[PDB]
Amino acid sequence: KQYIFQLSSLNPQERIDYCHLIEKLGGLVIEKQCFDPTCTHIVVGHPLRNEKYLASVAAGKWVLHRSYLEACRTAGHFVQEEDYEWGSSSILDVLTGINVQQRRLALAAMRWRKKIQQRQESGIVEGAFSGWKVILHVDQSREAGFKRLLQSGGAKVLPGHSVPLFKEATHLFSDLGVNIAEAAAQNVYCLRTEYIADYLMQESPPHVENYCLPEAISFI
Repeated sequence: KQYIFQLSSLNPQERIDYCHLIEKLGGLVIEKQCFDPTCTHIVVGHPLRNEKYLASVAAGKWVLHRSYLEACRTAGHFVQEEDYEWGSSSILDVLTGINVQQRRLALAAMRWRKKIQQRQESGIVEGAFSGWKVILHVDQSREAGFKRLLQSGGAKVLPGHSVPLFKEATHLFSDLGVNIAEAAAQNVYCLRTEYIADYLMQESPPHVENYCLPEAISFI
């Protein structure tokens, strides 16, 4: 049990003060902007749909309201996290006015934290994409970001998209070359990239039929 924080959407003075506090209590703060899988807790000023937030959800981190740290300060130790989760009733029944997007991001973070924890309590490693073996066929501009998000949820991303890799893959995601029909014939889930984020965000998992790539539909 570890206390490794990253901070998001807070101002510099808040970050300085919170870093000081976290360190005094025996925690660590990872200062780099990019999501770091070694963190355990992220304190978020206001939930935004971005790579860092999505990766935190894929990894099942505590995604916390800053009132968590104020409670730690008072207590003089790291307190129980559940009542400070952005998606907890304790926060959401008090911030009844936040917009629908932030509510959605909050709930998704709490839901995956709980689900991943429940699975980890049963010896399943990693996060939302645990056991996925993924072939990625996307635009060079989007490639690194998709890889990082998948890896943050515990997916292995395979090198390239050659036919021999189909026998190793569970999933193939493509931007709307690569032989999709053959991958589908070899029972790979051949899906639009929107599936990845929708798997993280949706209360009930996206259904493969709706995300299936055109050449793979008959193989469902």
